[PDB]
Amino acid sequence: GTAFFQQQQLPAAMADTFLEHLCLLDIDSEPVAARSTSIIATIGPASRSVERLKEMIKAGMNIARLNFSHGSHEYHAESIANVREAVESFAGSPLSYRPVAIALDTKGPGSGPGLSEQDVRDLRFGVEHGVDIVFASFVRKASDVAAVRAALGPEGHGIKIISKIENHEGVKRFDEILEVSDGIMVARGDLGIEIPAEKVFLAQKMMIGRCNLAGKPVVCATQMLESMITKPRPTRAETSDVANAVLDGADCIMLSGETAKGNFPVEAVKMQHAIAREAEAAVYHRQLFEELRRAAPLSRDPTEVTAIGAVEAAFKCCAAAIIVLTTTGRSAQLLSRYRPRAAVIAVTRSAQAARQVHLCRGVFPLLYREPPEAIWADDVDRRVQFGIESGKLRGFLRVGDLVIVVTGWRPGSGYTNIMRVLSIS
Amino acid sequence: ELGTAFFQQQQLPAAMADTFLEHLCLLDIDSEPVAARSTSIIATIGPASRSVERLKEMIKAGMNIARLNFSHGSHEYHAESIANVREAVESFAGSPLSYRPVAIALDTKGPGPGLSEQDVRDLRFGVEHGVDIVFASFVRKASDVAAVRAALGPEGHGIKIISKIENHEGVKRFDEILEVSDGIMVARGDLGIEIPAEKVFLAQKMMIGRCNLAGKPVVCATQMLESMITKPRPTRAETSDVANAVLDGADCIMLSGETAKGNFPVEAVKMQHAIAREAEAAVYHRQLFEELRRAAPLSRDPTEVTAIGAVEAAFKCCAAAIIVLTTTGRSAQLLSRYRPRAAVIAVTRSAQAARQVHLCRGVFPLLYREPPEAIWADDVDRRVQFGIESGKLRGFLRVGDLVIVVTGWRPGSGYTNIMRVLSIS
Amino acid sequence: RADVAQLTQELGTAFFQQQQLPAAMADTFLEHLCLLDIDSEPVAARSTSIIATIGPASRSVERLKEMIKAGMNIARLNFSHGSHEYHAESIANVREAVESFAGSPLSYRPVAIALDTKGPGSGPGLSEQDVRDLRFGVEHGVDIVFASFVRKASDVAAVRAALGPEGHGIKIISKIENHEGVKRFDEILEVSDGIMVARGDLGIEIPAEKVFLAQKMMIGRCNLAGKPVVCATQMLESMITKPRPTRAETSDVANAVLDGADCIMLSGETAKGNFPVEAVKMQHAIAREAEAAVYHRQLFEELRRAAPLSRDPTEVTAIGAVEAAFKCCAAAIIVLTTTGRSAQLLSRYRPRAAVIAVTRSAQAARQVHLCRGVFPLLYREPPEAIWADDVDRRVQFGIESGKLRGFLRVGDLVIVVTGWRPGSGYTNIMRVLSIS
Amino acid sequence: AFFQQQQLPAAMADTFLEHLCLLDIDSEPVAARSTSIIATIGPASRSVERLKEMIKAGMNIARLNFSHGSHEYHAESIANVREAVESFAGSPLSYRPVAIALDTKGPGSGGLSEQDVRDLRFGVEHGVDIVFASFVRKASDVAAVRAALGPEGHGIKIISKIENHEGVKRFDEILEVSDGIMVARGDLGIEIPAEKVFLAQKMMIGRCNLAGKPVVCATQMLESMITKPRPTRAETSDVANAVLDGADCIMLSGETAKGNFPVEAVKMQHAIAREAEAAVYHRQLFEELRRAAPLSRDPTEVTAIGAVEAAFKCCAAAIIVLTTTGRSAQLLSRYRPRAAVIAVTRSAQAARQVHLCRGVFPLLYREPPEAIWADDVDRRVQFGIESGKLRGFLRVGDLVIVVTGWRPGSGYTNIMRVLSIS
Ligand SMILES: O=P(O)(O)OC[C@H]1O[C@](O)(COP(=O)(O)O)[C@@H](O)[C@@H]1O
Ligand SMILES: O=P(O)(O)OC[C@H]1O[C@](O)(COP(=O)(O)O)[C@@H](O)[C@@H]1O
Ligand SMILES: O=P(O)(O)OC[C@H]1O[C@](O)(COP(=O)(O)O)[C@@H](O)[C@@H]1O
Ligand SMILES: O=P(O)(O)OC[C@H]1O[C@](O)(COP(=O)(O)O)[C@@H](O)[C@@H]1O
Ligand SMILES: O=S1(=O)Oc2cc(O)ccc2-c2cc(O)c(O)cc21
Ligand SMILES: O=S1(=O)Oc2cc(O)ccc2-c2cc(O)c(O)cc21
Ligand SMILES: O=S1(=O)Oc2cc(O)ccc2-c2cc(O)c(O)cc21
Ligand SMILES: O=S1(=O)Oc2cc(O)ccc2-c2cc(O)c(O)cc21
Ligand SMILES: O=C([O-])C(=O)[O-]
Ligand SMILES: O=C([O-])C(=O)[O-]
Ligand SMILES: O=C([O-])C(=O)[O-]
Ligand SMILES: O=C([O-])C(=O)[O-]
Ligand SMILES: [K+]
Ligand SMILES: [K+]
Ligand SMILES: [K+]
Ligand SMILES: [K+]
Ligand SMILES: [Mg+2]
Ligand SMILES: [Mg+2]
Ligand SMILES: [Mg+2]
Ligand SMILES: [Mg+2]
Repeated sequence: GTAFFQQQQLPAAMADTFLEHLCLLDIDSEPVAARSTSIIATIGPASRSVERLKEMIKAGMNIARLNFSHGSHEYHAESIANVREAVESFAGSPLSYRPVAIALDTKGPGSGPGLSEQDVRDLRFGVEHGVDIVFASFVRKASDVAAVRAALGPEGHGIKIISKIENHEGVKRFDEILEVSDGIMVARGDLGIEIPAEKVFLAQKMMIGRCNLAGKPVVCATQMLESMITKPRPTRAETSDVANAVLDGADCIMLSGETAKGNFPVEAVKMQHAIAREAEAAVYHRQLFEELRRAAPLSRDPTEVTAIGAVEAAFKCCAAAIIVLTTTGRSAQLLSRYRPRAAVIAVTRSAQAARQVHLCRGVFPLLYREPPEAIWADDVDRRVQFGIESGKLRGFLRVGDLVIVVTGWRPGSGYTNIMRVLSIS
Repeated sequence: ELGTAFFQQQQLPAAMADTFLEHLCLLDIDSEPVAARSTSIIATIGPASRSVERLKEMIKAGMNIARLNFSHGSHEYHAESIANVREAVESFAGSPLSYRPVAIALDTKGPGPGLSEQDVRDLRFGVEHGVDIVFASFVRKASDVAAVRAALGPEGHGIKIISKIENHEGVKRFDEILEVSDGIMVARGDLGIEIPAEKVFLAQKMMIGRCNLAGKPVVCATQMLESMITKPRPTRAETSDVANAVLDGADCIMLSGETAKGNFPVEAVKMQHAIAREAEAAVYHRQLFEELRRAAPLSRDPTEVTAIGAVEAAFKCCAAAIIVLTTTGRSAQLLSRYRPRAAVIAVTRSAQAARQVHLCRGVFPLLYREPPEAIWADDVDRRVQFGIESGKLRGFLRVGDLVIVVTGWRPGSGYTNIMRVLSIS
Repeated sequence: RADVAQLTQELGTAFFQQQQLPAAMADTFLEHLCLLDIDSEPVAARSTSIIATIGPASRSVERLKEMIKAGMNIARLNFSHGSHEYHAESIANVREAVESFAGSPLSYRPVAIALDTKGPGSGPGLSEQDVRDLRFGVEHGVDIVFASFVRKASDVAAVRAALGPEGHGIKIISKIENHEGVKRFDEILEVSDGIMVARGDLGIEIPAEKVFLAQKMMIGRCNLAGKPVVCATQMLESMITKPRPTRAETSDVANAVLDGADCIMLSGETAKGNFPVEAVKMQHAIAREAEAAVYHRQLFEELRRAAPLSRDPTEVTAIGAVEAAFKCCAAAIIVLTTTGRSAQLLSRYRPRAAVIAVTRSAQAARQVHLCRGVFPLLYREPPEAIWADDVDRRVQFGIESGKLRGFLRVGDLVIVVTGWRPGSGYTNIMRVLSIS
Repeated sequence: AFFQQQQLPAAMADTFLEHLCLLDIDSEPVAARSTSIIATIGPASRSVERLKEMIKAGMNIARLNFSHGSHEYHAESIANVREAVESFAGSPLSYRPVAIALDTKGPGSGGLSEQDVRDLRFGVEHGVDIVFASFVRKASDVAAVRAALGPEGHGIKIISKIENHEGVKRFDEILEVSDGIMVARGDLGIEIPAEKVFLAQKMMIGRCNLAGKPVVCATQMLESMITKPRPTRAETSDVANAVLDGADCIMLSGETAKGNFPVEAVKMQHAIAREAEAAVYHRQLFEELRRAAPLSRDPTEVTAIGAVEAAFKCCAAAIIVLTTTGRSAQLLSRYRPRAAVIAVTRSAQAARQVHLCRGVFPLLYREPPEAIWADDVDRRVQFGIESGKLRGFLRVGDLVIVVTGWRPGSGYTNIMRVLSIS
């Protein structure tokens, strides 16, 4: 229909140049796709209530950040319990349940040269309380990441390490840091004090570009909607900053004081949701996909080969979604790195992987709770149907839509190798 | 994993160039072709190429399609040519390494305002003798194709009609002719008399471009190696002409007097084979694939969606082949339209489809004759392994190679919707 | 490397490490982003003009002299507040501060004066107060009018009529502030000299989360049309009370420049804030960094592909001059202009080289601040008897001012743009000159 | 009507594939034929009357093959070429210069042979414009040819013929010291597998286009025309594809030296080249040549790119350039403008030699001098305009780009002007 091609900035998407793409952006072209950039909300006195946490989950919070610069271990254990209680209050409806990750943001090294003694204790607390992600403060070199990994011990091997780049040395040694990290946070607060404030946008754009090239998550952080700590509506510069972080290629956007201590935590999450959805439709996928493909090296990994084939197929048919089965999140991450317009619906039995895949743009995790079927092919089919039923309930899919289904040839992680074109019935 | 030697062969340095100009600058006479020759060779049968022993040498030299020119000879003469071609082809059924299907094409005498009485009788002879293709002479409009289609009686609807464009009217009404034809022949002999000789290259390049855009076979014909009718080696202009027809995008190249009446028919076939193999490696796939992708409309047909995903996947891993199961040849034709560097190995139970897919560049037909398995998934797996084992025997594949496999979700033509990445064991 | 190897040997590796030149040479936009370097210092003069709103914090002659030194190019008078007497005094103070630097013609910096109208309010068109304010503007010789709440082409015709026959030279910049203005943008731009993306009212008239789409669309269309576009409101808002801006504010300024804005604006930050000079300095610092980060390779290619073929010799000369400047990394393009039009046509192709515009018109010298990368030089000498000698003297004045200000050094290449006869509309010559 | 001619619908296409789809046999060429024709002189093309017909048919360069004939034979060929060329000098606005090229016998089983030293000396003494040096395998072979030409042969252009595997492999070092290259497909097709010659041709043409140096495609282009009045379909395709590849010149050997249809062979190359030049996809070609040409601080190079960009912006009918050595015209030619490059020169030798550069139309200036240098420059520009109008290149209302310098003498081109005709 003609109505379909007028929505989600599709006239601007078909433009032959980036300049013509800008000229065709339309304020009346409504977003249809689900919001793909994850929202990280910092927990604090304004967002610790179990009832308030339920509202923030409904507003779109995907990752709850625990800032270990404030409060004791007892305070953070209560924050974790409250987040889990609010998240699990929706588990009674499996088709709409939204996993929420818990990230531990370290206090940092301070005047020390590396991992502080308080950080070693906090990291151990994180492993004992089952946190999903660590946002490691003031990462300056690859050995800082190795120290965090060692402090997590053998029980914390599955925790994702997102290195925070906060100073000149971190920016200069970025490549070596990214190589050993799971992802990066552009920590603009400290970065804007360590380097001239007028240069922060260059460091942000460079780091986002390099993370997009590497296929690793990147988070944009600090003062994105700062005035909403006290005001019900943000400034024109703040809405612009959120939109531009998404357009730059950020996988996640963050709220700090806006959700930790402000008077509008739910509204700040709703505002980031609304802006991100508009900005995602305005992405010039024609150039972005071409450049990501051209820059990505040749691969003999079947998961990577299936992912690029699936993303190409999704663009060819305007697929509503790519449904992928994943144990660790890796198959969903490899689809996400090619920035499809189609939502990546990731079905997993791992509660931890379901929480962690929020780090990857456009990955919508679905936690499958049913025990395995005796026939493996039936178990695979039941999970694909669960993805379809959840997608229909949530508005991602309708009867008549085309979907790309990504699975593997045997049970266990690492064997994705099949892409299938399915019509929704 | 692959080695530096791998990346020096098949013009791979020129393939990785960022511009067409740099691609030309990187072409290397020492970079040897490795892929099997993908442009089919059509040889005209006549006194110099009619004997069974001569036809066996032409099949070994690379002849894929035998052309019967109905402008000369009786029905009895042509029936004997067909019998000799079939005897020569079937003499290799005892060795899978040497057996190759060979299509039989009937080239009509021509028109009068429309279909001549002789053409009606010759087309009826074609249906009765089971020819695979008709090269329809002097097609000037869509109704000329409809007349040929109607003359293929109740038994010949599966015969491919390749319209020969031989005059100004055929060039001017090209779009309406291509729409109703299975493919086109650029009949340069008559075209060069009907329009100024210096304009034939424009008509050739335009028709090849439009056929490539439509995904329909196009044949370049007449005087390609003309001097080889009396000389053992061709001129510099003749080798250039063959290479440029392949670079232009021709699916097939043809020999007329060179094989029908000349003194060196086998050498003419060998020369076209040698040039086509060099020219195919020199194709600038980076721009070709991007432009075919951009110009092809969005599609909701699962065969078309699977085909572009499979070709994208094959480029990502430098796949040795794309193995496709096809009953009519259509799934192989849709892969061929995206011009993959990987060979398209088409496994079919239809002897007719196996001969006809020689019209599509890079399609290597394998005729499967095993009785059908009771469990359909087992019959599919047996055909995929048949394509892998044939590929290993013929030199296309080795253990450790990656192949893309294209199949559908249920039996019957029209359901192709699956692409898998397999590692050869 | 082959395309820059000889010039790298000649100009040095240090030259090619500055002004984001490694990012400029990238083959893709993604690689361009990956190569942006916080250690790559800007060298070129700041090309995006700064509009500062005049008020109690920036009205004194001494304060205005510091703002001119900090980088203010256009002084905005907001007619929503203050009487005609108040605004006349602001104009006098701006002119006194500007003319305090006239003693040195080789370094004099012109400053434009813009009148921002109160608006229609609940009315359907031009209000009676706006008619009186526009007449005040003509009588006091303002250079630009920022017309509030422009909704259609007839609104700009009403502003033009209210300026009368004596205000024909004043530039009309239409402020787009509501849904109707965005929807009828093409008809408004066609009859306006330029556009202001008035984000304050726009963010109340349409959903706040859609303002960035309207901003990017309007900037893109103005860049395609070759007409000035201003980004306005809350760019450095927190600087009204704080000495340093937020991370979102610096990002907003940088992104407005990267989007393609010709001008950026300060409202409360300069009119009533505690750090007006620091706010101007911050916009100057961010704009210089962002201008160097522009991906000229794609921008120039797209401006050429989208611009229609032209038989206008000024337009043909402009693209040839910008192409020549990129080929040699020219320090500047020196252009002679009567109305500013030849400089505007060079500016539309977004050269990295500064466009040094030599003019005898004091008004054109102030108005060309609306065009990105145009550095006006007011030539005060009387005409030579031989016209060709007069042209040569003006080109030499541009070279001498360029050397004095640091734009040009001995050994640099400059592109010189002139015409074949006196009078506006005859630019048709491009020359490559080596600075001695 | 303007936008339907010279393959302009195909020129405006957004992709190369769409460009091919839009090529039209009814879209007539309008621009003058840009690719020069080299005709080999022999028994079929030696008489003054035959040479006059070949000049009218489009021959730009006369090739003397020193593999056959004595010095006396070649001196007579040169005299006949000059007599035929000068028979048209009475009309200066339409006079067409014709270059004379000496093609050496080669080294045989040997570097520079003793016969080649004598033949090269003969060339200098008889004022030849170009040397086609046979079997060039390395840079020292070019240096030997240059030394054999002596101090009097400094101005002669050396076009190195690449005829074997070593020449192809050491191409970069050969091109660096040569004025241009000839893809000598005859010997190349015997030295390397015949099926690989097209790769060597396309690579050498691409590298010469990148370097901004002339490249000639040679041998068997219209071979069947030695005995037949019309060429084969492969031969017309070969000529068209050499032009599309980027060849500056195309050549005729036996077709003009000994064949029965020498004039018809020249006419056929002219007709094909004109059609192929209009089919060039300038949108991609200019972008790639512009991107790949290095950044430069040479004012002639800077002015040249600015002038070609300006010509494309206004669909300029021509770029008129004043040149002493041909260099300013060569630097414009390297960007492959659609606009004809009309080169006004006083040097008769430079006028003959610029036929090596595609799209350069030499005009030999023989009008009385002006006392004021600026008036003399203006008069040469008006001469280019008047010759252009007479020859059909220009009409009243057209826009032209004019390229001049700031002072007399070679090396000072730095000005580009947009001029409206009449
Ligand atoms: O993304 P990951 O971690 O590699 O998981 C993908 C795996 O999921 C599957 O699709 C389903 O596997 P399970 O049945 O073990 O859940 C496998 O075939 C595939 O290897
Ligand atoms: O190319 P075609 O003619 O559409 O045939 C493709 C068909 O081949 C298959 O892969 C195998 O089907 P069959 O078992 O009937 O041969 C189907 O799943 C698919 O629809
Ligand atoms: O940019 P504008 O307004 O067209 O002015 C450009 C004009 O300036 C000149 O360079 C100099 O003209 P004047 O001598 O009148 O100042 C003209 O040749 C040219 O037409
Ligand atoms: O192309 P070349 O050999 O550099 O010649 C270009 C020269 O021709 C001119 O345009 C005219 O010079 P002359 O008057 O000496 O002929 C010079 O200004 C310029 O330097
Ligand atoms: O769509 S883009 O051409 O323009 C942008 C605009 C932005 O405002 C920000 C980012 C991009 C972008 C980022 C990429 O990595 C890329 O490969 C292409 C782009
Ligand atoms: O590889 S190409 O850019 O250059 C060619 C060169 C030829 O010599 C011939 C054809 C092509 C070509 C054809 C296409 O349809 C296309 O989409 C791209 C190309
Ligand atoms: O340099 S760009 O490709 O990427 C941008 C990135 C932005 O962040 C913003 C704008 C652009 C841009 C704007 C254009 O009009 C254009 O023609 C090209 C560009
Ligand atoms: O696609 S092109 O127009 O771009 C070029 C660009 C170069 O910079 C060089 C050559 C070409 C070219 C050459 C051909 O033979 C051809 O068939 C097509 C081309
Ligand atoms: O720690 C942080 O998030 C910062 O400095 O922005
Ligand atoms: O019939 C043919 O093949 C021709 O005319 O070229
Ligand atoms: O008036 C203004 O400038 C606004 O609303 O932004
Ligand atoms: O000498 C030549 O011209 C050849 O060998 O092609
Ligand atoms: K912290
Ligand atoms: K026939
Ligand atoms: K106002
Ligand atoms: K010779
Ligand atoms: Mg910090
Ligand atoms: Mg025929
Ligand atoms: Mg307003
Ligand atoms: Mg030879």
